[PDB]
Amino acid sequence: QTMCSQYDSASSPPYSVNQNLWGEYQGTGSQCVYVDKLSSSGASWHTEWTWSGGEGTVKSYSNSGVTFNKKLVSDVSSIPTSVEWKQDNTNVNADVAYDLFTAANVDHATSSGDYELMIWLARYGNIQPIGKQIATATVGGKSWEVWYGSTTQAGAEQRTYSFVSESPINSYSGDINAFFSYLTQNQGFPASSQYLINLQFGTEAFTGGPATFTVDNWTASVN
Repeated sequence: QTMCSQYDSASSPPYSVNQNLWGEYQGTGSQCVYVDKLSSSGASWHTEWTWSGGEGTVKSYSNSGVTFNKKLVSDVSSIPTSVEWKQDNTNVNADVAYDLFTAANVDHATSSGDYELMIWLARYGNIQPIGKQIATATVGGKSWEVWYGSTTQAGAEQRTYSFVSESPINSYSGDINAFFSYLTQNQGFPASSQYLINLQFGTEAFTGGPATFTVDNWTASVN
């Protein structure tokens, strides 16, 4: 499947590959997502993009996602995931990251939440997470810079926690629940009153290109 319009999705329950150019009007360029292999066991895809203008603003977040029974973070047993990706052309402003949202209302829209947990496997150019660094933590046998900041739009505030690796991690696997556990015990995260409502992985593109982001394989589950 080749997807080049603003919003498109291809799915094979529980996996999906999504073209999402939500910040398209902030600049000039083009981007398509190509499904390489999509089945109930995992997703393989790539995206080629070129964006100019609106420096510092995200133009898109093409990604692969997984559907699951939404539940309280405190009730989550494990969130196993694995991925292998590659970036062709690093002279760009972009990041490679997992994006998870939680909300006090299980019926909350999945495009945002009360809290957002981001796990950056790579950072390119001059971009940086929202807020400021508040710690460095060891999660899953790896060291991460812990960033925290908030944003407000249309009357709703979103608190974002970002775990950033020092250098690119192209092959990664682990239990994402370990990050929630850290937040619950070390940053007062309200795990017993927040529902996990979305889990995605992809690349946020700001400016630069032509560039190609490739996901050789991606798996994820919420138990």
